[PDB]
Amino acid sequence: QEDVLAKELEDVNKWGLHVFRIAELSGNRPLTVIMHTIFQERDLLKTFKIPVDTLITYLMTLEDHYHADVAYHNNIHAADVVQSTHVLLSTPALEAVFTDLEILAAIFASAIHDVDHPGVSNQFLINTNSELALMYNDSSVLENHHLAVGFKLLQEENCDIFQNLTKKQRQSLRKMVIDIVLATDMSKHMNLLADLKTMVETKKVTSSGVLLLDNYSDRIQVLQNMVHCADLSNPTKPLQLYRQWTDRIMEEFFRQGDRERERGMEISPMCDKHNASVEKSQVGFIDYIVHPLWETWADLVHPDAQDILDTLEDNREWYQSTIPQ
Ligand SMILES: COc1ccc2ccc(=O)oc2c1CC=C(C)C
Ligand SMILES: [Zn+2]
Ligand SMILES: [Zn+2]
Repeated sequence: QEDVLAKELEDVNKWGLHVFRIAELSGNRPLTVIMHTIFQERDLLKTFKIPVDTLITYLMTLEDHYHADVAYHNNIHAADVVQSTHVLLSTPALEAVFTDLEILAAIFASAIHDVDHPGVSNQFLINTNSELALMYNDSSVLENHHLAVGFKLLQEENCDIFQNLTKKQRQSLRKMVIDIVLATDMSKHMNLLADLKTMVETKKVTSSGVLLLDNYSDRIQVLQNMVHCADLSNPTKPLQLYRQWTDRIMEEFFRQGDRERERGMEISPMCDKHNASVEKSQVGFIDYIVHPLWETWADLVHPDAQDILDTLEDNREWYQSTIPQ
């Protein structure tokens, strides 16, 4: 069924790719095939002299380290964030703003951003005194781990996709990737958003009508927010995709809750299956986190993101209308 897969992959540049269908068609290799497709589209193998076999080996290794038993934070979510970042990077307001190295950083960061996620929160890991919380001194535990695993896997057999980048490129790439993935810790959300707003308030556009970004701080800020948006893009996708995501995160939160209950721990917010309001929580999530983020983003790239914002709003109303009264 190589052809049905290939047809589905033609939508790689569109918001709302059917990533679950691609996961099925590809034999649960959504991250591998989507990354590969994206790297060919953007000509990254040629530009950075990445042997195609090294790329595929790395991708399969990377995908293998997402957990098949985790319902949300798995290779499908990783594939989704990659493809979403890929669309955001193609927004007219950002045309020719970012270098190829910057583009590679954003996409690689998206690919690795949740790798080896155990399906529980930083707080659970801190409360149980896990080795991970210990090694990372309780700070952005999962996120530091995602990075270290992602880079560490480059050392497996025929996995070094950066073998042909100069040392200066590698150092620049590594810095950008690190800055991006640490920004995906939800505890950094408010500060990211605050900085995004500031940038929007003093927004400058170029002669050619694209965003002006003068310095590393402004550049990396946008890339961080871009990937953060991709990470928080579920409520902005067609409703049939959104609802599957919602099912999956709830399943994952509810397993954590069960685990906290059987261990005698305080149950985390939204993790109690006996005490849950899925719909109301989605509305809350939209009102207080997702819509504030996407509206600010939409202002930065005005009017590129208007349809994404409209769908966000249609979807909020759907969940509002589905709250048990
Ligand atoms: C941190 O919170 C997240 C993270 C990722 C997703 C993804 C899809 C989604 O449907 O909601 C998400 C939420 C909010 C969930 C609830 C319980 C309000
Ligand atoms: Zn994460
Ligand atoms: Zn994520």
